Amino acid sequence: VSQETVAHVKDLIGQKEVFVAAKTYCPYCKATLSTLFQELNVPKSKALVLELDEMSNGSEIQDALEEISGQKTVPNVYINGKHIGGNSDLETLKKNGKLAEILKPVFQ
Repeated sequence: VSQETVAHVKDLIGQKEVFVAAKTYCPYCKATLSTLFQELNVPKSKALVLELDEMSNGSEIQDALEEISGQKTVPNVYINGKHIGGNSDLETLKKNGKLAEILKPVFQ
């Protein structure tokens, strides 16, 4: 993956306060999105969700994402331009109480 693609994906990542790279027919992508938007009431106007398998450039976005973080799996979550991880990481932070404070400024 090119440095220009890498830079573009970083730009995508930091546009909105919540970023999720997901795919359709992905059980834990669904779980992640439900946690964020249905359980925790994150305003969708403050989020960018990419469905990579719907995007003609979906495959290179994912490669760029792996380059940036080393994560190969979806969902891939960033909050405030900072890498959260996948559904397992999100769930850890949810149970920790850390997620609520992480999201605090999204409700700002």
